[PDB]
Amino acid sequence: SKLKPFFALVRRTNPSYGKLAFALALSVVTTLVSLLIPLLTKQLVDGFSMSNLSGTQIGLIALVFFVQAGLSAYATYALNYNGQKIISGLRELLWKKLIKLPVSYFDTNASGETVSRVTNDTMVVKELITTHISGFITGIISVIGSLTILFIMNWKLTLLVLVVVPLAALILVPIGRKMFSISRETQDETARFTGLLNQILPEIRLVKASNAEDVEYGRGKMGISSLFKLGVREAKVQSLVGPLISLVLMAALVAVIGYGGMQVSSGELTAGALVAFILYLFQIIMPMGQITTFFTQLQKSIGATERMIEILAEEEEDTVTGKQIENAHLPIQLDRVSFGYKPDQLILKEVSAVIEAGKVTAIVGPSGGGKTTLFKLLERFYSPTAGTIRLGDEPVDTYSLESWREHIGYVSQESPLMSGTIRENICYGLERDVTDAEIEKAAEMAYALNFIKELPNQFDTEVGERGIMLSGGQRQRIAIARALLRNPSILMLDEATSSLDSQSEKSVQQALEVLMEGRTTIVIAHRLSTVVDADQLLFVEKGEITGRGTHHELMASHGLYRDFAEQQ
Amino acid sequence: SKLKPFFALVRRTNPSYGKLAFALALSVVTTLVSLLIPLLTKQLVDGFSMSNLSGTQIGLIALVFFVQAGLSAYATYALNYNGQKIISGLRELLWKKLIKLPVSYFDTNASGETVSRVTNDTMVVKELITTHISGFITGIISVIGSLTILFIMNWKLTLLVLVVVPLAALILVPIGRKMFSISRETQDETARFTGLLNQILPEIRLVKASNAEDVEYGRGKMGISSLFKLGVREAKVQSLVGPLISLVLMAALVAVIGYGGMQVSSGELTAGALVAFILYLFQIIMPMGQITTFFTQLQKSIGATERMIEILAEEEEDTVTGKQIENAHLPIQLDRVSFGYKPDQLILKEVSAVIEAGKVTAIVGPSGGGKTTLFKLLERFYSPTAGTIRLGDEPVDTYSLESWREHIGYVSQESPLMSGTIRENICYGLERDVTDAEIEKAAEMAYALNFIKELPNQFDTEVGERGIMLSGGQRQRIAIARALLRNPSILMLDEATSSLDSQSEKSVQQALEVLMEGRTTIVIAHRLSTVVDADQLLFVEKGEITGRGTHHELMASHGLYRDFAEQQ
Repeated sequence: SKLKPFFALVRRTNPSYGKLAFALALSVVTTLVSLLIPLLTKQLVDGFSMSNLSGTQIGLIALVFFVQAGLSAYATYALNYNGQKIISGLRELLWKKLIKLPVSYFDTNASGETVSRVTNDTMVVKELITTHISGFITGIISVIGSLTILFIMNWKLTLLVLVVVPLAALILVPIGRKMFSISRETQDETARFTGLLNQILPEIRLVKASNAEDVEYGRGKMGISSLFKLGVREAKVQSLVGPLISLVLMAALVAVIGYGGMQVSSGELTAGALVAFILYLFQIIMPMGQITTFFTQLQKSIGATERMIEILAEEEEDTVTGKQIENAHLPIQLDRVSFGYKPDQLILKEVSAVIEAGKVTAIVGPSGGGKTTLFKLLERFYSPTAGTIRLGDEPVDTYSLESWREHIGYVSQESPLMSGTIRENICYGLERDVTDAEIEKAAEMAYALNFIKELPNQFDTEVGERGIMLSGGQRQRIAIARALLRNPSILMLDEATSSLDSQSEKSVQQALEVLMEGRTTIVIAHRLSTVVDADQLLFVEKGEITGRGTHHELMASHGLYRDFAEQQ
Repeated sequence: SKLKPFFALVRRTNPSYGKLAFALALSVVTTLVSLLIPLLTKQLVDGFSMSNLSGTQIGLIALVFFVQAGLSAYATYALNYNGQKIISGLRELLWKKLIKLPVSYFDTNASGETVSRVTNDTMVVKELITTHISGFITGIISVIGSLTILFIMNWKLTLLVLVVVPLAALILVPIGRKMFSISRETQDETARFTGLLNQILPEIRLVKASNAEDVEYGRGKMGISSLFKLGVREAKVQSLVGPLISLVLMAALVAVIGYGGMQVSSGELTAGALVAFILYLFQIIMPMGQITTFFTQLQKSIGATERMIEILAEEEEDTVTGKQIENAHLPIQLDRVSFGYKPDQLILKEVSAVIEAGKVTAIVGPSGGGKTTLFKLLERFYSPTAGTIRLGDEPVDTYSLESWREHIGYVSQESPLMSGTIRENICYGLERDVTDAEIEKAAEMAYALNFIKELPNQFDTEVGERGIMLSGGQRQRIAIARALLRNPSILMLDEATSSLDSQSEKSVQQALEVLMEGRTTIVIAHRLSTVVDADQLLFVEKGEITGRGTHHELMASHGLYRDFAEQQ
């Protein structure tokens, strides 16, 4: 059952299984050559009883060490290479998924955690493919192959190892886990004290103004006393754990190596068979660590595969389906539309309005009262739960999101400065073979050109978390230049959520005034005073509405919530 | 030279050196008993040539293992205990230093880094005292004692080990450092990609609005391609490093164990001497790790001692020197006073003013222009560079800071909520044997009592980063209750630096109005509108002054910087 998704996740990378198979095979053949070195050494050590060295025996041991190293090296490369080509394929698939997910995905799921998916979870599967599967398979063959040769070569000394090794681990493992618990307990008390000092030192002015220097000292002195009473328990425990580990491990070693030595002097064994036995003990006790490592890792890695195949399961945003748009200079309408993240818990209910062509229609109201939902529905960031948004005759789901997002233009005042060249940020995603004669003219109209020419180069600069960093009206003008160069029919303007005051007003207000001409403009307001001269203003509260006029017309004709004209 | 401060830092803890000496001694005696186990094993293995076991030989090997473990355990305890008693003493000394440093210490030096001093640096010295010094000393005796017995027992097989062990390390160490460089290079490229995805995913709305989904994918695809071209270099390198480590380590093991085996069959050695030789190889190759560990650690630890003895070198705030105060209901004056952190770079120059008894005197001006320095001088948080602050006749440095800080009362509106009981926060540092009949009455006057009785208990609650958390006018009223219960003559009121708007105004303004009666009140303003009705108002700009009137009197009579009455 449980391993079914892991091979389905690997298969879709086109992994060329013949090359992985061979690499695994060579890993096995290498391990069977490790078992032969101590038998060649037995033949050397026993043969030297006639004490002239047969030079061909020590040459054959060296030749087998070099063949061992060649097959180990090719196998290690082959595993690594093929694993690196799988990880890159998974990366690729997660990336193109991520990049096309509905943007609502990102509301529910933390961006930085998503990135961890791509980066970390892929790594975890790499380790299994490259390292742990081979390590397991080879480890098993090494341990069983060592013990089956040992049992044929001397059974009594093997039975002693099969008693001593688990009887030692039966004593060491309970002791290891108890010792580790006291280490963790001491780290938690150290964090608790560190937190006591970290709260007293920023308060130090009040501590001194109060004459409280003696009482804070007494309370810190209590905190070093609990660290001391805990540290003397760690000292008591570790004084039994330390010498008990040394006693059990050498007593085991003295019993095994010493009983083998007693058989050689007794005549029950040869000096070469003791040399072979000592060489196989490394080939048992060392790859037992890679065996346990496999099980250790598989527990976390299997979760990682479910954690990724999750992602690849998600719905993509279908941008291409439906009609292409023409003549978007038509009245938008919302027709008794609703929205919510559940069928019951509506954020917006049965709302109706028209948004006229070549007109300005501002959106306003109390925070959380519904404004952001009405705007995200018109920006098609969300799809409505019932009713239709319309564009003249047709419901807007008639039209391709790729075509809708070519006719709208988005500008946020709390503007994100994405990393790149100052020109590329003015034609971002605008695949039209654009020339600097046009890019300059868009920067002119945006009142950016005179500032751009002030930067280190006449028309280049790198910006973002790298290069030049820009504030307020400098980033906002290159955004208005991007908007201007795209030629939108509908403009969708997002005021600052963090509620900053506007900067260098005369330039950015003039840049907007040239962007807005002839454009159907929808704007969402975080303070009411920024939109008061609009042709139409919409007031949204508790997922319902009352505003359907210009500001002074509504303030005269309706006035049921005059308070928001006082709070502003 | 370099170790001189380390023993001076340890000595002042009163470390009872006789007990450390003995513990070290027992560590040595234990190590000399480790060297005897393989000689008793040699005698057993050689004696079994007449193949009836002398039961007293295997009893004597067991008795020496139990004496070894007893002396190891007592020594390990003794080192740990004594080390735990040193660390607690250092902790104690750093703490009482820290707690009494001039508060200006905390402007220059980061609080959280200071805490690290206490916590981490002390730990580093503990490891040296408990673990590393003994480890070194014992390690040396173990390695030299093993090699001197080996050279007496069989010299030829010792010379082979003295050639093979360094010739192996001469090949493995350059290879280890090259491999580690490629591991670090791959971690830095992984961080660079993770940073590329982490900047594109929060921008995803702009990516989708722009139709930029294809270009962002292409740029992420470039980032997985550089990770692939780097990972296939790590694969090339590791395919040579992996099998070369296995080749050199077993070829060394086959040469040493195999040449020893050839001497036993040749007649140049006995089976028991080979068993002793194999048992000493663990006692050489294992404590070489603790030797290198010592040097590794000492490099960081010696720095740690200079890093602490630093601290203990600092000037303490002398709170006790000079006169005690009586009748502080006298005009404060500043007499041609100055301040700065350097003799040249004055923050305040030759300023003169009187602050009348039973009067209110507010401090105002542009940010960074000098206001905070004039206030911190009156709060005696700083000492003036020239001239004197005075209290009636005498310069204020006549009086004990412990007595001055009993006659002033400090209240900050951006109030720190220090951790503790809701009653103890109202009598913090007020050592007078106070009773709940008084604490209640102070909470009444502060308009806190009616809120306190609303909490989970009638007059208890734990507060801080634990228990109940309180906002604005709730924490401010227990601060005004503390101020009220102390009976200040001078009140020193600090408005919010983060420029928050005031909350539940009618209660806190009434609480202040009852605190302020008959009190000489000095207040520092972050907005001018909060202090306009004061008896006196002081305007501070560029480290000089012009305001010396009440608000409307100054605004009429002077007006040289009317702009701050417009900016407010």
